[PDB]
Amino acid sequence: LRPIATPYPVKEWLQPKRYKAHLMGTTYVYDFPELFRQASSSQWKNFSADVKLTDDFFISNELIEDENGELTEVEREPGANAIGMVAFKITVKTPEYPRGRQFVVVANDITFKIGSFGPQEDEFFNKVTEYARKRGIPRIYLAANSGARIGMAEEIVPLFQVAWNDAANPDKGFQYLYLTSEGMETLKKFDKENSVLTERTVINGEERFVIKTIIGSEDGLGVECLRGSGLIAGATSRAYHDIFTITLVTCRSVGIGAYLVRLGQRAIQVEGQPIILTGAPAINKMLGREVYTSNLQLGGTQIMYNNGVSHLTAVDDLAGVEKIVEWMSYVPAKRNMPVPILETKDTWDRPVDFTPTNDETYDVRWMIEGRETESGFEYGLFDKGSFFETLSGWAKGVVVGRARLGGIPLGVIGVETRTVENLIPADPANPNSAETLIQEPGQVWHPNSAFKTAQAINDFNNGEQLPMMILANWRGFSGGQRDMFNEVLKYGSFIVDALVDYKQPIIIYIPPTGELRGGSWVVVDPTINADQMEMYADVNARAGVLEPQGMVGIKFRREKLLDTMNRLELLPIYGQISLQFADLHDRSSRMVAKGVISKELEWTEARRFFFWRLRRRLNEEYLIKRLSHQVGEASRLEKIARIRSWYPASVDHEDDRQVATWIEENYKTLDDKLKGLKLESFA
Amino acid sequence: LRPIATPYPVKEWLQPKRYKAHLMGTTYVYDFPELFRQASSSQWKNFSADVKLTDDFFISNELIEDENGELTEVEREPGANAIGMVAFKITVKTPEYPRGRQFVVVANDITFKIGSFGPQEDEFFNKVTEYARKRGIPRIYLAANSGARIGMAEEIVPLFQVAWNDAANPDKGFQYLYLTSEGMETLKKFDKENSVLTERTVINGEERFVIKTIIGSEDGLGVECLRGSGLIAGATSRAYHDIFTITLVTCRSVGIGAYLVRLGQRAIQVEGQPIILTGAPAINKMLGREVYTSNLQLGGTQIMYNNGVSHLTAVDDLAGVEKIVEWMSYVPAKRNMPVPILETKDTWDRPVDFTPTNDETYDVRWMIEGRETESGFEYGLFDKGSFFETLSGWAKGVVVGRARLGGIPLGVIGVETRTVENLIPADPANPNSAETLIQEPGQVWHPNSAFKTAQAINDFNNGEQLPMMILANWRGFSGGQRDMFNEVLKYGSFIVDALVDYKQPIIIYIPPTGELRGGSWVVVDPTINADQMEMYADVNARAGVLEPQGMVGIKFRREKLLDTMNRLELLPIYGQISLQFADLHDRSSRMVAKGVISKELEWTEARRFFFWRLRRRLNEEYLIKRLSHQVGEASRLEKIARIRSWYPASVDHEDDRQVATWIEENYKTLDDKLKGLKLESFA
Repeated sequence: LRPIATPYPVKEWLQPKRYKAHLMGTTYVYDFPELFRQASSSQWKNFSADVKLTDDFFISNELIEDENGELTEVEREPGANAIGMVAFKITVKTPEYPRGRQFVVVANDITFKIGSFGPQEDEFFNKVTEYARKRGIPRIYLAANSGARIGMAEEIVPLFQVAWNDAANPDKGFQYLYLTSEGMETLKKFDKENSVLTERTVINGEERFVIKTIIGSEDGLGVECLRGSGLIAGATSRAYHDIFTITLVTCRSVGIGAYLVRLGQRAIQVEGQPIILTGAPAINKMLGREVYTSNLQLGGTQIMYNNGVSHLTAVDDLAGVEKIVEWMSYVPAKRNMPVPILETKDTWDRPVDFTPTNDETYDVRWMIEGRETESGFEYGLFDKGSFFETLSGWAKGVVVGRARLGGIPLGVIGVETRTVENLIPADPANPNSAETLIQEPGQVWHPNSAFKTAQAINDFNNGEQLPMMILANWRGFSGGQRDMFNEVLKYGSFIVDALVDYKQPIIIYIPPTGELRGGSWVVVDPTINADQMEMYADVNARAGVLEPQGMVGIKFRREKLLDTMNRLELLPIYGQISLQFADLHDRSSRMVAKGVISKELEWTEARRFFFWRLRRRLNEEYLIKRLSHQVGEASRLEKIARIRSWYPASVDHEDDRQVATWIEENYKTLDDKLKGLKLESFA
Repeated sequence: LRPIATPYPVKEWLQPKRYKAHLMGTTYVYDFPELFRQASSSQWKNFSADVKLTDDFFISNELIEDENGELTEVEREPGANAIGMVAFKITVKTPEYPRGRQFVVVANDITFKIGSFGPQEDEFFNKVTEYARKRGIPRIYLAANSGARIGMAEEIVPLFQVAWNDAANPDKGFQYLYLTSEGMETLKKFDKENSVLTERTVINGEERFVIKTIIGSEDGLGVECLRGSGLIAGATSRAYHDIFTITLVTCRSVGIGAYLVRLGQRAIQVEGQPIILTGAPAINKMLGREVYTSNLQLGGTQIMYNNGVSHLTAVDDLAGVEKIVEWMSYVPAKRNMPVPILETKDTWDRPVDFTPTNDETYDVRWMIEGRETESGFEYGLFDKGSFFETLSGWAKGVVVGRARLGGIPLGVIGVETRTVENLIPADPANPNSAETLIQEPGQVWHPNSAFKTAQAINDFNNGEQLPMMILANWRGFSGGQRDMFNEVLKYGSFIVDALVDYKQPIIIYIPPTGELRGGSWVVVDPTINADQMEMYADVNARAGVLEPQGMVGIKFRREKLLDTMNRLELLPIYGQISLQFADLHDRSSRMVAKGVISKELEWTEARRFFFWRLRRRLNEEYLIKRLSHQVGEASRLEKIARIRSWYPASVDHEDDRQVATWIEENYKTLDDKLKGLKLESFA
């Protein structure tokens, strides 16, 4: 029956599927929309405590295929899903988009054939990904599956005969399995003839039908489930470069299940829910020993999060939905919309408080989001409380996240100065090899931190279409035997490749007590992508091919030191003079002189400078992408030149705030100028 | 003087630079063209022994910048190069292109300021890469450098004063370095005022000029060399997706030097010549100990070749040039030319001899290029002697290379069945951790072998623009703790991403005794890229979500076994029956039935089938890329449909040889059909 007497209807009773979901440690799939409403609601409470919300601020519409396989909206009792894949079209008004924003949600129904992927679920999953891609809408995937669906032609077990050699004795084996003329018959009546492929062969009595291939009448048993998974693997590969994609592992993901998680890139893993290719039982059978205890060893957060496969971990489903909603607040409503501006209590016009000290360790996060101190709060470069760090459990040499600058969304990459104690666990499978601690020195790229940088750059660019700033501060890549053997060169090159691809404005800024040297300057120079990149150096930063020590150890050897004394025992001191002699070359003053940076800057005035610089550029970019929808394009150069020709003569092309201000005051006026350019965009 | 009396002029004497190159273990840069002629000459000798060659079969033209910085051809004494970068435009008649083919050659002149990269060399290197990109011509780079150029303002050493605290005592230190009114003067006469940035400050006597920033009058000292390197890093990043790019490490490559090697991807390393980021000396200074003996430990072939950073190793320069020339024989003359067909003694029309045996180990290479045996030679699938394996020292679980099928160029990927004994050396830097042997089981993707597969797919597609065949035979990816911790998921996804990008025809073919299971089928299914991929399975191959054992261990548990006995102690035997029951599901007959493969095939007849299938498709593709240069394109579907509508009614669209034959007989006729389609490609 049902729990005798509760205040309201017993949900798990009305729809038993709900209880089955819960028993497996996951939210019932039809219950997730309520999770997004709750999260979307909290989102508002944290933005403007007062604002009174209404249920019509959030709308969830289930999507199902019609007579024609086309997606349409329906409202129905939860649990009517005929397949094991479910989808929702969600329209919600949020702080960044008060008038509303949409996105789709697809999820494995863990209660349908165990969340397995059959041909039907796969084509549905694919049909939804396209629905979203066509609309430029984000695709949120909720993974709670058991991998590809596995079958066997059950209607052949009961009726199938062997072909024993000894005619009546196991041991000697058999020569084939077959069907009598009786078997074939049932397969006739129950119209399942095509279940097998056989050859007629009367022998030692009467006609025997040798089975040459078992096919099965029931679909979803083998290779057809493999066609479907590859279909969505590629679908997901394509979507990632097309719309914002994100996956939340909610109970477990297996097979294409784990692959769908990675292919969509951005991932949030709920503690305790595994992402695996093969489970322990199976692996143990192979290995022959009881080497793996649970699946959490093969793919728990300790692996996938320390991995970088899982961008974030979540204590429970709702927390995972909260991360998604919060991540989405930095992303455009649909492909190619301007990035979602959201100004908050923290206004742009202010100095930056926290400042690093040449000698004294700090947390780069403090420079980004600010720091709380006994004597008040010290704001960092970005808006108070806007820093949303991601991939925080892997390659901690680099910190990456989204943040706001005067309300402007942008990807942020900073350098971790504190050494990292990466503790690499031991693998059971190997009788004996134990823990291993890898010391990762700060301000140095390693194979994993270089990979993370490339990854961050790509994730910022592909669905988020966000601008980016890199507080460049690396001494270079590690040249040790291990790091090279481990391909540090491949991962470094990934960075360059990613900067070439970047479609939004980029700011590279060497911070107050930081530096950029040979190995590291190369992979982040403005010329790698003149179209979008710009570089700025702090007045107190340093930059040169070699650090002073390396440089002195080559162009100020003792011989030259001595002749120096000669012109005016005393090594310790002079050795220092040489050091400082070099250091005088690595100043922003020289960078400015040599034309390698756009401007040298003062940290405490950076927030003011960058806010307007970025605002001005976002405005110019938008204009370029209008002359582009002309009919006879030309170089980015010809477009920016002609757009700047439209500026009033008195406007200083060099004043970011003026330019941004005049542009926002003439959006329509500028739009007219274009219209009457069209009739000149035919010939 | 010179070696007193030799038969002919002493080369190393006429141009001392030559001797300096040789002393450093490398070929003098102006001598490389002769290496390409020698190699190009050998190439002919191995193709058609008789053919009489003439010096005009090969032409080398040095390229230098003119008054306008534009590249032009010149003929001049070797050693006149004013910069440390040199380039050649090479036109050579080869077996695949008897009428001639071109390509450029750029090289660091190891004898010019030690092969350092100054702003001039960098802009020259970049100007040449573009020259090539614009022409769709291959770019061969010869790396023999010392990294970014390092300087110091030497004209400030002699004349610079300190500011001692004790007025006359090292220890107490100084407060700044400065120049007298005398210093400033010399800087005036020798017109090098801008060499420094100072502030006037009379003190305790008379005007002192505090140096706030040393700039230098001589260019090429610091950050400006960093701008240049990043410029070419990006230039090389772009070129790789645009033209065939290849690099030969000839003496050593440092800094952008190592990065240029990777960025261009394809690389051949001469034994003994290091590719490094930082040298040992420097690293030891940091670490404080004498941990690294030579540079070969940081980047010799044992690291870069076992790495996959170096595709091939070469015993000496000429051998490296031979590999380049041989690699280039599979690549088109310029971007978008049809792949270079080269038929040889081994005609297509023949059966394939070598065949694997279900139980008995073999070398997959034998299936590819054939095998030599006591009782004659047994041809494999591809042309005898056409298999050019690459990346052969890294991730040996996969074998990759170029080969010919009846003279047709194509990338080939096979699966190594024999277990691999990957011996991971110990790193010195770490007081104690020794060798480690990683056992890599066959027919299983691992992080490194999956990476190699993706890499191969990308390298085949980007400059080589080659078709490809994958003798798919993997049991799946490794699900162990280590392999997952090591991101096997990221590298697997790289494969999918690479198949999505493929622009030429693809053939996925499960070989005679091979298989494709769940973890592995997913990442290589035809739907990942319906436009170019096709899948075929051998009549003796197997495929299913799980191997029989895993499948029995789920849908044929004892309960069901027993009831089976019941319908007809005896476990060993029945257990087998269950196994075979499953195995009957994994047949090509079912794949064909379920519509997941294009055709099941017989190995010995494969060469005949694939040759024509590929030939037919190359012909159809070329036609699609003509309707494309229409004016109002549509789906690939609409184009192939209309092209097939042009075929004569009696032509069987399913007969590859007929179709290929009719198409080659009507190239011009088909070309007319298009012309008079143009007037219908306006409205």
